[PDB]
Amino acid sequence: TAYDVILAPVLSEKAYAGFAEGKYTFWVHPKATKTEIKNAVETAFKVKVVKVNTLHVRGKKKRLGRYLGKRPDRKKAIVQVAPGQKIEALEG
Amino acid sequence: MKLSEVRKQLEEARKLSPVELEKLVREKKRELMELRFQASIGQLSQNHKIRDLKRQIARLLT
Amino acid sequence: RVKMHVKKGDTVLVASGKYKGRVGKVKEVLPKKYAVIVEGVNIVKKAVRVSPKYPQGGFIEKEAPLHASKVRPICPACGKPTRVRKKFLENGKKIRVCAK
Amino acid sequence: SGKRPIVANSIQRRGKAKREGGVGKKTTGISKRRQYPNLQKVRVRVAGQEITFRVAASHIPKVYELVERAKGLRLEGLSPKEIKKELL
RNA sequence: UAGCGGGCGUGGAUCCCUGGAUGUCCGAAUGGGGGAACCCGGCCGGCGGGAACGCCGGUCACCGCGCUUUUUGCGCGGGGGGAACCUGGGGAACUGAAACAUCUCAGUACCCAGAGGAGAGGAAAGAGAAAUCGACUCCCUGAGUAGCGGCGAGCGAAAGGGGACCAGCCUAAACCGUCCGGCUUGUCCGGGCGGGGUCGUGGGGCCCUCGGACACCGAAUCCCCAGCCUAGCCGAAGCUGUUGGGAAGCAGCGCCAGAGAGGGUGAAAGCCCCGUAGGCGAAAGGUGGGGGGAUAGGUGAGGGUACCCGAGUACCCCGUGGUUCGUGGAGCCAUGGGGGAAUCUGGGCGGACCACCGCCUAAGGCUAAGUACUCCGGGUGACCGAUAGCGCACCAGUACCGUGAGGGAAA
RNA sequence: GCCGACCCGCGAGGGCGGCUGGAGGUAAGGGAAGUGCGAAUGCCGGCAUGAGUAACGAUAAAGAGGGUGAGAAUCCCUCUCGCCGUAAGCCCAAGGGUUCCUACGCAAUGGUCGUCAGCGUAGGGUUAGGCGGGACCUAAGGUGAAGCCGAAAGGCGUAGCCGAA
RNA sequence: AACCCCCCGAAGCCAGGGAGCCAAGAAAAGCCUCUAAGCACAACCUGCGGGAACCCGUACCGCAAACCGACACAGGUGGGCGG
Ligand SMILES: [Mg+2]
Ligand SMILES: [Mg+2]
Ligand SMILES: [Mg+2]
Ligand SMILES: [Mg+2]
Ligand SMILES: [Mg+2]
Ligand SMILES: [Mg+2]
Ligand SMILES: [Mg+2]
Ligand SMILES: [Mg+2]
Ligand SMILES: [Mg+2]
Ligand SMILES: [Mg+2]
Ligand SMILES: [Mg+2]
Ligand SMILES: [Mg+2]
Ligand SMILES: [Mg+2]
Ligand SMILES: [Mg+2]
Ligand SMILES: [Mg+2]
Ligand SMILES: [Mg+2]
Ligand SMILES: [Mg+2]
Ligand SMILES: [Mg+2]
Ligand SMILES: [Mg+2]
Ligand SMILES: [Mg+2]
Ligand SMILES: [Mg+2]
Ligand SMILES: [Mg+2]
Ligand SMILES: [Mg+2]
Ligand SMILES: [Mg+2]
Ligand SMILES: [Mg+2]
Ligand SMILES: [Mg+2]
Ligand SMILES: [Mg+2]
Ligand SMILES: [Mg+2]
Ligand SMILES: [Mg+2]
Ligand SMILES: [Mg+2]
Ligand SMILES: [Mg+2]
Ligand SMILES: [Mg+2]
Ligand SMILES: [Mg+2]
Ligand SMILES: [Mg+2]
Ligand SMILES: [Mg+2]
Ligand SMILES: [Mg+2]
Ligand SMILES: [Mg+2]
Ligand SMILES: [Mg+2]
Ligand SMILES: [Mg+2]
Ligand SMILES: [Mg+2]
Ligand SMILES: [Mg+2]
Ligand SMILES: [Mg+2]
Ligand SMILES: [Mg+2]
Ligand SMILES: [Mg+2]
Ligand SMILES: [Mg+2]
Ligand SMILES: [Mg+2]
Ligand SMILES: [Mg+2]
Ligand SMILES: [Mg+2]
Ligand SMILES: [Mg+2]
Ligand SMILES: [Mg+2]
Ligand SMILES: [Mg+2]
Ligand SMILES: [Mg+2]
Ligand SMILES: [Mg+2]
Ligand SMILES: [Mg+2]
Ligand SMILES: [Mg+2]
Ligand SMILES: [Mg+2]
Ligand SMILES: [Mg+2]
Ligand SMILES: [Mg+2]
Ligand SMILES: [Mg+2]
Ligand SMILES: [Mg+2]
Ligand SMILES: [Mg+2]
Ligand SMILES: [Mg+2]
Ligand SMILES: [Mg+2]
Ligand SMILES: [Mg+2]
Ligand SMILES: [Mg+2]
Ligand SMILES: [Mg+2]
Ligand SMILES: [Mg+2]
Ligand SMILES: [Mg+2]
Ligand SMILES: [Mg+2]
Ligand SMILES: [Mg+2]
Ligand SMILES: [Mg+2]
Ligand SMILES: [Mg+2]
Ligand SMILES: [Mg+2]
Ligand SMILES: [Mg+2]
Ligand SMILES: [Mg+2]
Ligand SMILES: [Mg+2]
Ligand SMILES: [Mg+2]
Ligand SMILES: [Mg+2]
Ligand SMILES: [Mg+2]
Ligand SMILES: [Mg+2]
Ligand SMILES: [Mg+2]
Ligand SMILES: [Mg+2]
Ligand SMILES: [Mg+2]
Ligand SMILES: [Mg+2]
Ligand SMILES: [Mg+2]
Ligand SMILES: [Mg+2]
Ligand SMILES: [Mg+2]
Ligand SMILES: [Mg+2]
Ligand SMILES: [Mg+2]
Ligand SMILES: [Mg+2]
Ligand SMILES: [Mg+2]
Ligand SMILES: [Mg+2]
Ligand SMILES: [Mg+2]
Ligand SMILES: [Mg+2]
Ligand SMILES: [Mg+2]
Repeated sequence: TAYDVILAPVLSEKAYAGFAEGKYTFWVHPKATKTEIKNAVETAFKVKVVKVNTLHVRGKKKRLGRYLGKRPDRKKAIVQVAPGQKIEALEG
Repeated sequence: MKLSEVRKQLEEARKLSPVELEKLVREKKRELMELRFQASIGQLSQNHKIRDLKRQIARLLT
Repeated sequence: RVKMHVKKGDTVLVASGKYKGRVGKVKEVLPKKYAVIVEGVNIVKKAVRVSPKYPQGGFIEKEAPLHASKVRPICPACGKPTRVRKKFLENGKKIRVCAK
Repeated sequence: SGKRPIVANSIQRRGKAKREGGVGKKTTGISKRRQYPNLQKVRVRVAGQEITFRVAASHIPKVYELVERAKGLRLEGLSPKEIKKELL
């Protein structure tokens, strides 16, 4: 149970913005600590994280026909990898 | 058919076994993640690879 | 379950309506609708196509599924009710008097 | 309230005022009302501890009789409420 | 639920029944908190470099009963929910009386606690007039009778008779053995366990005399089975013309029937399809004395003895409730206050009371069936057919409306 | 269902014909009822009248050139003009809950118009040891082991616990 | 780029300032101190070095067309700045 905190990378000009610097932001699992997003991405991309930042993404409400919706909630965490390091895995 | 084969071989995970029920699972999951990363970027996934994996793991998790 | 019936991928006569008489391989059976496909009702869809991909998609006079009841299965003597008979082990379907 | 050897709730029963002969007729004014257990505290010795006892005057005795029963009863080791539980 | 993108199935996929697994968070909600679905911990393990940080597995609420050396502990149980039914505690008013107060509405509405596939009640201290009946509950009847009643409005039994169902048991006390502790060491006193005992033609204890074991009776408990429930499966007999967009219509000649219920198929089908009659089926779970077996238990006659036979109880009086009974000649049952017995030369009842005669054995408990209901499944309708029928045939207890309880559509 | 100048009936009705409709209907003779509506300031729905009428929600106020666009008084730009300026500007808190930013778009919403929008579709967007709150404290108050009281439900209540601008 | 002089100047700051008055003006933790049990190889205290530091909010509106008023309603809405 570890490739479970990491969900998928966030893909957005703004996400990319910080690849250049040391900053990889991705969708984590909503109940994850920063203490865990850490030991997670650490044992997952074989880097050292010096800094995790998080924020919830209250899910917007879409709709269709009369049927009135509500998209699921989320939690970007954004990791600042030890100096110099990188994650080719993401740098496409 | 995918069942019979794997599951039999899966108690066959009994050299080391629960330890391996486990080890295997861990590896299985990294695959799922690698797989849904490929999934999200689009230009690297073809579907059921996903389902099939998740369920390996439900079985593995047994 | 239960949704099962008359035939399956095989050979069949159509005692229907438009194609009363015609005989053919049932290239299709969908039970959720209760409808088979032979080469009977095959009407014309003026339609370009639904999905933009593959620019052109066909006026194709494709095979319009049938009420699975208007077709009957068939052997040496053509078109028979089906009987079910048990071998020495299993279940094979003899016909109005023949077999298969 | 009620409990103890006693076992007697307060019951409610109506008090009906009448105006009359007996020897010409006899008439009224009825109306409900509560009717209580005469009920008193019974402090009492019993092993160590003073144990006490909300109970019906009518049954004060049964307590004393039940203090007796308990001479022939094994108890000490700090049990003030518990003693009472033990009685009967 | 089409589509985009991909897969799986006679190496029996989907799917249906059965058992298992997993089962975040909240909710009795139980480690603590809290503004339900959030927050914060202690302990023992584990994870990361891991002490600080975080996460993962386990565990920690409270109450009652039992066991345990006070205790710390250990086990068994409780908590919350449920359409209606049921039982106990509490309990109205409109209204009726053509005002109204007794009375009525009604022990209804409701609130509360509890019970459960039911619940209650239940083996006579009974009935009530026959030297009769013989637990309880339910239906018919008795009977709108007997009675109750500002004898107004109204209310309104029982016994008996016909039915359904059918079943009877355990104990307390004397008496004996025991173990424990209290002490004034006593042939005792008390508590616990065992035995013994369970009734009204009175019964039991104890003491004498006698034939009972191999007698037979036998569960409401337990064991096996049948049967049933939860998936299923088999199932008879038709083809050609013909009008038609379409036959199942019309026509011609056939056949089936333990099946001519019903549904569908391009319209109007026994023979096309699904069924129907008839008949078959369970590895697994549930049910199951209906059949069988076993165990717990149970069963004798006479004589003497006067030891025992359920206490703040009977009983009496005061205050009330129940009953057909509204204080009435007012018993019976129940009980808040006061006084307060006896153990069969005992007690209770038979409508004040007394005498006679007769009935029954209070003050401990348990007991199936017959009965009630309908959230649930099915079957049927001189039941509805979208302003009807459930509020809802439709994504409805929704939208919307209200702080909230709550109201509540349309389609 | 629509039409009829025909037929029968005292009448409520029935019949016949034509057109629509497109899958049910139900003699003679009987049976049973949710059985006949014009009114209930009736209930539900539809649609009228008033009437192209009153209004278009502060009398702070406009004008022009250019652009966009099928279409501009009404959108963008420019210049001129006017109004607020202890506000009609700016930052907190509450409540609100994606209304933020882009891109495409105008059926409806916008009291006119709309190319615009706070509107429709889609994608993005909210980063904290140090700000605020919690792993701190206590207030009224609440809860509440003990304890007290109450037919039941429950009431009061110590320690403690919860509770903050 | 310059970033300098002079003046006005708070109700804010120093803050637990001062004076007068009567109506006589929260608690608890932090913090400091005292010791008890217990420990004195601990443990507290100061410095330095290395390490560790979670959870929730954070958009936007906010005297209003985004809150309360069925409405882009002349109403209503606490605090700060307000040349
Ligand atoms: Mg929207
Ligand atoms: Mg046909
Ligand atoms: Mg005293
Ligand atoms: Mg007395
Ligand atoms: Mg398990
Ligand atoms: Mg839970
Ligand atoms: Mg909790
Ligand atoms: Mg912790
Ligand atoms: Mg740990
Ligand atoms: Mg190490
Ligand atoms: Mg425990
Ligand atoms: Mg011992
Ligand atoms: Mg319950
Ligand atoms: Mg009832
Ligand atoms: Mg009246
Ligand atoms: Mg009247
Ligand atoms: Mg009247
Ligand atoms: Mg009651
Ligand atoms: Mg129950
Ligand atoms: Mg029954
Ligand atoms: Mg019962
Ligand atoms: Mg009972
Ligand atoms: Mg008896
Ligand atoms: Mg009785
Ligand atoms: Mg007799
Ligand atoms: Mg009168
Ligand atoms: Mg009455
Ligand atoms: Mg019967
Ligand atoms: Mg019956
Ligand atoms: Mg015994
Ligand atoms: Mg004795
Ligand atoms: Mg003895
Ligand atoms: Mg001995
Ligand atoms: Mg015995
Ligand atoms: Mg023997
Ligand atoms: Mg037997
Ligand atoms: Mg013939
Ligand atoms: Mg038919
Ligand atoms: Mg079978
Ligand atoms: Mg069978
Ligand atoms: Mg039976
Ligand atoms: Mg036997
Ligand atoms: Mg025996
Ligand atoms: Mg004798
Ligand atoms: Mg008395
Ligand atoms: Mg008497
Ligand atoms: Mg009375
Ligand atoms: Mg009376
Ligand atoms: Mg009277
Ligand atoms: Mg008498
Ligand atoms: Mg009494
Ligand atoms: Mg008499
Ligand atoms: Mg006599
Ligand atoms: Mg039903
Ligand atoms: Mg039903
Ligand atoms: Mg309706
Ligand atoms: Mg309608
Ligand atoms: Mg329904
Ligand atoms: Mg509202
Ligand atoms: Mg017609
Ligand atoms: Mg008919
Ligand atoms: Mg009839
Ligand atoms: Mg009517
Ligand atoms: Mg009507
Ligand atoms: Mg009318
Ligand atoms: Mg009017
Ligand atoms: Mg008009
Ligand atoms: Mg005018
Ligand atoms: Mg005008
Ligand atoms: Mg104006
Ligand atoms: Mg002016
Ligand atoms: Mg202009
Ligand atoms: Mg241009
Ligand atoms: Mg242009
Ligand atoms: Mg142009
Ligand atoms: Mg001002
Ligand atoms: Mg929106
Ligand atoms: Mg902004
Ligand atoms: Mg528009
Ligand atoms: Mg407009
Ligand atoms: Mg408007
Ligand atoms: Mg434009
Ligand atoms: Mg345009
Ligand atoms: Mg434009
Ligand atoms: Mg910093
Ligand atoms: Mg924490
Ligand atoms: Mg007290
Ligand atoms: Mg506190
Ligand atoms: Mg340091
Ligand atoms: Mg911000
Ligand atoms: Mg305003
Ligand atoms: Mg509003
Ligand atoms: Mg406006
Ligand atoms: Mg103001
Ligand atoms: Mg100023």
